[PDB]
Amino acid sequence: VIWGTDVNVAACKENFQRFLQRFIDPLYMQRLGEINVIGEPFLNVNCEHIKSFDKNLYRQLISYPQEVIPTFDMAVNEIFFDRYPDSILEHQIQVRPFNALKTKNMRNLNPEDIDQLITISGMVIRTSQLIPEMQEAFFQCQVCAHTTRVEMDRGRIAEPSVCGRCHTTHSMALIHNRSLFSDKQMIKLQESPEDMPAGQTPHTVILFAHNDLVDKVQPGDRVNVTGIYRAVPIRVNPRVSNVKSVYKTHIDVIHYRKTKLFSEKRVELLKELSRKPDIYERLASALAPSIYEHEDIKKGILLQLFGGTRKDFSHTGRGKFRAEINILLCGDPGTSKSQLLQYVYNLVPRGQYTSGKGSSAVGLTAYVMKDRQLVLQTGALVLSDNGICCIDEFDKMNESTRSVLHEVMEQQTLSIAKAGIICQLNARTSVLAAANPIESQWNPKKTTIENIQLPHTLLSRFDLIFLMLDPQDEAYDRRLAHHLVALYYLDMAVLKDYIAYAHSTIMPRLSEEASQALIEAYVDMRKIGSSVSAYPRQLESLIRLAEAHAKVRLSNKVEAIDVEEAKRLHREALKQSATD
Amino acid sequence: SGFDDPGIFYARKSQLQRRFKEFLRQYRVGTDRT
Amino acid sequence: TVVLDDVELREAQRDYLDFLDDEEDQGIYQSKVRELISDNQYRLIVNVNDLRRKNEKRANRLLNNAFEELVAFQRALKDFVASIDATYAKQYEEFYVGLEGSFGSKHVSPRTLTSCFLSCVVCVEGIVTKCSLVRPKVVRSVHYCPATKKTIERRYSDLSVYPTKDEENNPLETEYGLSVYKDHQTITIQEMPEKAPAGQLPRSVDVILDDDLVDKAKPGDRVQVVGTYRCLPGTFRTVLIACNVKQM
Amino acid sequence: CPLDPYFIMPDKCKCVDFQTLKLQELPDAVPHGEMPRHMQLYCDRYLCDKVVPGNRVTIMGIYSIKSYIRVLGIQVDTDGSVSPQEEEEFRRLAALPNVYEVISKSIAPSIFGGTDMKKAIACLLFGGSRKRLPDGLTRRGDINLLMLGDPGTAKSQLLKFVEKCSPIGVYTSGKGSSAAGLTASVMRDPSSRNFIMEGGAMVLADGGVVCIDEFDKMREDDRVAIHEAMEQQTISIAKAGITTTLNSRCSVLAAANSMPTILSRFDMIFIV
Amino acid sequence: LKDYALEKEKVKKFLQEFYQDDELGKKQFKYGNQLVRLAHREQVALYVDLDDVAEDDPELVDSICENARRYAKLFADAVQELLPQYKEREVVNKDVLDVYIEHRLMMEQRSMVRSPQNQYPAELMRRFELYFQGPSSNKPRVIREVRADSVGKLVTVRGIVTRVSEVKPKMVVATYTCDQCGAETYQPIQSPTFMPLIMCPSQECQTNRSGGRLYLQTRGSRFIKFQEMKMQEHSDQVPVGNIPRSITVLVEGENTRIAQPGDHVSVTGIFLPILRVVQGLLSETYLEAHRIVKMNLTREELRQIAEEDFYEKLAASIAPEIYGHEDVKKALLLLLVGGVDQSKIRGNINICLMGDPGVAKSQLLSYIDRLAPRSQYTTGGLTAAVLRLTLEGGALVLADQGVCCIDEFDKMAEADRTAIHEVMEQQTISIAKAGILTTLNARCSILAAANPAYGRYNPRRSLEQNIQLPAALLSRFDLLWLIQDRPDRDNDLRLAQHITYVHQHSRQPPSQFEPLDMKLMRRYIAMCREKQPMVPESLADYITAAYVEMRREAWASKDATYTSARTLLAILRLSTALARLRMVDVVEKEDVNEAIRLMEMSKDSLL
Ligand SMILES: Nc1ncnc2c1ncn2[C@@H]1O[C@H](COP(=O)(O)OP(=O)(O)OP(=O)(O)O)[C@@H](O)[C@H]1O
Ligand SMILES: Nc1ncnc2c1ncn2[C@@H]1O[C@H](COP(=O)(O)OP(=O)(O)OP(=O)(O)O)[C@@H](O)[C@H]1O
Ligand SMILES: [Zn+2]
Ligand SMILES: [Zn+2]
Ligand SMILES: [Zn+2]
Repeated sequence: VIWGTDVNVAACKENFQRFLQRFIDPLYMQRLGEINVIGEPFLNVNCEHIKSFDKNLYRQLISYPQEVIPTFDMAVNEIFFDRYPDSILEHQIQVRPFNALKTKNMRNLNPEDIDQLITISGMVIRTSQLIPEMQEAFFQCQVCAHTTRVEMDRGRIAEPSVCGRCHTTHSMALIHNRSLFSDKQMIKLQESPEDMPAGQTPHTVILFAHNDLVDKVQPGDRVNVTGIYRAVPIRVNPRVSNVKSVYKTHIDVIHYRKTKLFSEKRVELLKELSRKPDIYERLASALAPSIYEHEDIKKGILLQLFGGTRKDFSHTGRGKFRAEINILLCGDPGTSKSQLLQYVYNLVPRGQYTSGKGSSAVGLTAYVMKDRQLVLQTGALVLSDNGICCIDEFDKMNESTRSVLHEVMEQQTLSIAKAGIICQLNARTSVLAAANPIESQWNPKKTTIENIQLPHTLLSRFDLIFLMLDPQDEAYDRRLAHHLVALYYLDMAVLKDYIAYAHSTIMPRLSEEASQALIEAYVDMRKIGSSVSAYPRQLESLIRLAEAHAKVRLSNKVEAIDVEEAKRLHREALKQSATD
Repeated sequence: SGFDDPGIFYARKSQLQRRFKEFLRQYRVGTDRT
Repeated sequence: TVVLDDVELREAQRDYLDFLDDEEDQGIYQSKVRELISDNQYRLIVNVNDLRRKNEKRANRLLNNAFEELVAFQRALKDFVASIDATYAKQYEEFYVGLEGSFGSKHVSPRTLTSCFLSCVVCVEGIVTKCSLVRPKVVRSVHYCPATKKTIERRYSDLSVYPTKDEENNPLETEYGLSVYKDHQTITIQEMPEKAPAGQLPRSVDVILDDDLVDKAKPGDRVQVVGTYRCLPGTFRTVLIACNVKQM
Repeated sequence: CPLDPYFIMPDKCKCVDFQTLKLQELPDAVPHGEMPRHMQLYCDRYLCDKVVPGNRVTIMGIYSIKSYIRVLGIQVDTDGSVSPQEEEEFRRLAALPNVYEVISKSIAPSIFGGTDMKKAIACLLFGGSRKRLPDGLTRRGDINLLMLGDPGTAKSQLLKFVEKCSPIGVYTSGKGSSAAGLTASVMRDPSSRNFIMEGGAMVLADGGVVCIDEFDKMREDDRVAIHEAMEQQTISIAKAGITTTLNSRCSVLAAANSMPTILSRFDMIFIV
Repeated sequence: LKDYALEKEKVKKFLQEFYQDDELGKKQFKYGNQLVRLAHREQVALYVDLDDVAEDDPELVDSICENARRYAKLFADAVQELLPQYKEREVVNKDVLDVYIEHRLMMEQRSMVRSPQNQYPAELMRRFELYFQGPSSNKPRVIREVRADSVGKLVTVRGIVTRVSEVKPKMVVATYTCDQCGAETYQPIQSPTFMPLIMCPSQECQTNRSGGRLYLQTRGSRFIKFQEMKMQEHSDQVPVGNIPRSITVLVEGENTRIAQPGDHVSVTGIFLPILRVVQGLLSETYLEAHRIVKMNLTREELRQIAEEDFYEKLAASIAPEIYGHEDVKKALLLLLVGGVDQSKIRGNINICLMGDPGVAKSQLLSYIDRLAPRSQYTTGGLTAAVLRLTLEGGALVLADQGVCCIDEFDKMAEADRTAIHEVMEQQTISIAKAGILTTLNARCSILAAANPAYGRYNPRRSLEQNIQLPAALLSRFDLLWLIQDRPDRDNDLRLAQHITYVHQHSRQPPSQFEPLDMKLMRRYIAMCREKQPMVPESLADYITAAYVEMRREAWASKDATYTSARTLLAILRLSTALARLRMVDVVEKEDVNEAIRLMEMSKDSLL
């Protein structure tokens, strides 16, 4: 065996080659045919299959990944020289294993795991251009043009310092383009923040795609990266050979996995309680228990959590539909709006919290910045591409920001003309905006536009405008206080799993009952407004709400009850916003 | 803290030394009878 | 660059004192030093084989390593004499160790005394041919500086050279009484003429004697000497420092 | 690290035995009328001291230059050292009844004025027998002749002839001026300031013949040594008590004109 | 002066033969069992109590303390020697390092005398970490007391973590392979930097002279967890005339990740020099970490507590030289004791002060900071930062349930205004220098102080008309007190009389109750923190009755008086805070009423 290891080249190759041919879910030889037909010589492998097939080889694999992988390549190439012995390929088959060790708490990583293959889930934050890394430097004498090359002198390139033909002093200068190069794109990735237990100090690591798997993942992608953990010294000065006793560590990526749920008991349990007739009311009341005397608002945000079913309108040429729900909660200061956003943001997965001010630390926009790599820093909206962005003080925002919010609400994407090029960053978020009335309190008889002073277009894009006020009712003050002092002296986990499963599995589809009910609702609203009348945007909101309400019941189809309650809440939002 | 130096620890001439070593110890003289 | 403690020498010095501490045992060496105190000499004689019996390792160390081991032993001897009698110890600046008994391979002859025994104890046997006059050799010269009112020393030991002026160039007048001198004589041994092949050349070995060992030899004496064979400063002349001489 | 000066510490400076020797080309191997060359021999470990000058030996070593040899192995001619045709001629020669007369006549025809001295020289060249007595002592097999009289007579040519004729023929003079001279000599080489023993002509010609011009003019120490040398074929050099003995079993042809006790020990003598 | 081999046997005896009666009086070789765990790879960090050595050899303990580094190596090698004895199982080859160690041992066994170089470093025969724990006798030492005299010794200290670097791998033994002879070369490392080896000193390449060029191998080499931190003197340690002093501390191995900035920790370890030449060499010092622990009267005193005017007397003792403002002085006292945080509740009592310059405001904060057991003073750094690569906590973090007095509050940067908003909201500080929202537990009470712009306050101009702060942020404060420079010739004359006495006496005029020593005050506070009074539900009825009454007054008021559930919760904090002052574990109606009185006065201050 190679020194300091338990690794036999032939036996490991034979065992791996045996695993390729002999497997129980044989799929490896089938995708070998796909690679032979397609010609893409990279054969990615789930390492857990090797664990199931042979844990010792899997253990042996992880211990010495750099050494075992060439054996794996030799196994597959000879298999390709066995299966499809004749073919044409620009390079022979490679392998990109993945999904081996879910020690994904990058905050919990140790020097014990140096040069051991690992996979971790995280969100790529910053990227770069593929670094042209020199690997063989052609050289030419200034005196006699002596042609020579130096090949892979251990990262650095050894200067000749003396010619070979005329043998003069140092005259052989490198020729850049004649030199050989490879691609090494550097990538900076943040540890998956939801996965972290505390999150008090989110972790970031550098990654490198060397000559392969380059540029395939753009910033903001929450993916599982699999590669070899690696550490290197750093010279105290470039000129001197002294180095620090501490090594900065990075990853040489091998595979990117773009990214069942729970066990049978949870799906059984959530399906059991879904059958409760008042699950919609219980879940609404159960949502945010610290709140008191708010049910319409709780139901609306609850429908926003479930959201409408994803709809692919590519065939229609109509563009992407805003399947997500955006609700603006407008109410007096001290009315629990901030607590509602914090509770939802804390509860919700892959969500974000920001404030309308530009002083918000996260920032609701993405823009370039130089280290001096002019690299793009993302935004909370782009970060919450599928999550929920809880925006506080939405009334106090800049017009440039308001234009951005109109765009993403109109498109669920953000267009940024970085440098000169333009990029459309998808943001399919659910926007939980919170605004407060201008002046000390909300002046009655003044419209939301008057008392918040925002464009009619942008506020109209919000499917729901929930108006809440603190009434001047001492009984309400008395009951609220008793509720608080009662609190002075269902768990969120089950509700979170319910919503996640409903997102994952249940995708409500329309019923003609829902179709006719919605059409009846809109024309009734049109007739009421015939004498701020009805608009087809209101129909779209009613469409989305019924999808969410159907998703709440896990019916997997939109029913008339979804339409009826959606119209009820839509009228409640109208009643809350009614002014005439 | 730099105040002490740890000691570094750890045609072919050693091959030739082995050749002499096997020669001296393993060289056989005489015959099966003797 | 000033030594503080030597654990090995500490143990070796201790072990010798333990060996010389012959009270619970048969009392032979305690009686010897008591006789040495009464007889006023300052050179104990020791059978090496008894040292092997009490400590084979130390005896091996003594034979293989001479100069260091004896110095520890002399230290143990001087303390041991000081234990039995402080004032008698204080009479003499130092004390000496005499080896005896069987020396397995170190018992050689001037023909067979090769350079391999350098810095090893050797028990040579032969005949004394050349003898030099007794001479007193300075070892520790003591000087006084009336300008500075200061007294200094300078050992020589194994080591223009004589200091006569202060570093300030003040005169230094020596202190003869304070200084230390010791009689010193050189002789030469050869193989016994009867057992000496004519083909081989003569192999004559020098010997250095000091203190009471000076006059305990004459030419034409069949003598066994035990000592430490050492080189000299410079192809280097080599001489044997006698630790004890006996006339067989 | 004081600069170039450094202090050697003899306590740890391990050493080994050391010895230098001088080796000369054999009298057989030297070309006719040419001086044998000399080579320094360096023997340090147990190989050193195994030999004394006057031993016929063969060495194996390393040719080296500072010009000398580093010795690695020694073989000493403890005893002994020829085409059949040469033997048959020699057998034929002995078969001749007048081989005595042929040998006597054929030796020195160039010189004139020889009568039965040729015969004596012949018998000297053959020599007697180095007998071993039953007691174990040995008697000198050599035979030594002395020529006294006219230096005008060309006996020097006869000495030059016979030494060339002898298998081991060394021709020197009693005033030969060699530092060793005829016999051994111990002298402190001032270059190294150490005693270097050197063999003289007699020991060099061991088993051979020695031609000595001006034998009357032997050196005083040479005069002392020649007594035992003729009487015992052995030069004894004394170093206080131990005295090395060098073997010189060489016949002696002496030339002179006019110490007298040595003349009693000569086997034979003739006047010019 | 002492043979380490002899000391090596004593510790080996002590390790193999020390035991203590564990739970249920189980006679157990505590270290021996850990040795069994260590041989099984079940333990890595082996913390050693020195008091166990003190149990049978206090002389050895002092010798250990006199040179801690030496005895640490002795203890480590003793464990290295005794590991095969306690080995009973051959556990699985945990990580490459064990199997690489085993392969190294096999080749060594495949080799008879051997040169010292051709043998593995003892520090490569490792994966057991060894540390000590300071004796109870050696009291914790103030940082300022630790000087060059105590270098080369083990000591215990206490302080506050100002900053910690991220965990990084520090090399222990560089490993290389010869280019030609293929022999392994080792290089233990001591200094924070070093030069990599080039030519292999192995015997074969040494003899062959084949130009064997060493090339490092990370797999061969051995690393260790390693982070850097700078503890700071505790507030009590520093005299009033002095300032805190930092001590770099190097945490390594298992000890890492055990602390955060602002943690009031206690560290035991060796104080040693690091050389990152007049009459000797000058070299920076540090404290090599071994153990880290994150820490938390007479009868007449009780009679004084029983006095009904006790808290009133204590209130008078808060800046007695500051004539008047006694109701405010009471409010400051409530802040110092804080709330209860029953379950949770935000027991912090953030108080904001506004008023014209020259009203003892600045002086009041200074007295509070002096009186406060743990406190920070700032003007407006305040928040954390990522220095360039270390988390450096701001004064808000360094409060850590103390109090962050903030003068010049109105002139704070608006970014900091947002930051303190989070602090009062969640008691946490989120900071993102590199877009990384690192969150720090900044639990503390905030005592703010500001003045109206454009000179003195104008009652004709509304609140926030004279001050440039978000009105919402003002509502977040538990109390907000206004001070106005009303020229009141008599009261102003009374203050002038007070000042002249102080000039003529360097003391305030003799009050009804003399002020008490600040230590006595802090002792009472510490006793008050012991209590966590509860709220009986009967009190809730009256509490709610009072709340709706004042809320009605707010509706009656033309200007909204910020009454909300926030106001109710603050009243709950004050009442239970008063209950702590009473040393009574039940909030009284009296406590509720007084809190409402202060609330009303704070509202009345808005007049
Ligand atoms: N209807 C209600 N039910 C329960 N709690 C309430 C209600 N109204 C107010 N509260 C309480 O009042 C306090 C309001 O705090 P919070 O900061 O969330 O208010 P907000 O209205 O979002 O404020 P702002 O608009 O000024 O940011 C919280 O304690 C909240 O629990
Ligand atoms: N009510 C008071 N009682 C006693 N001394 C007072 C009072 N008000 C002000 N002083 C004295 O005023 C002097 C100077 O003003 P002071 O330091 O109190 O200003 P300040 O209120 O902190 O002002 P600012 O916040 O504008 O800097 C202080 O020495 C303090 O003793
Ligand atoms: Zn050229
Ligand atoms: Zn020097
Ligand atoms: Zn080598």
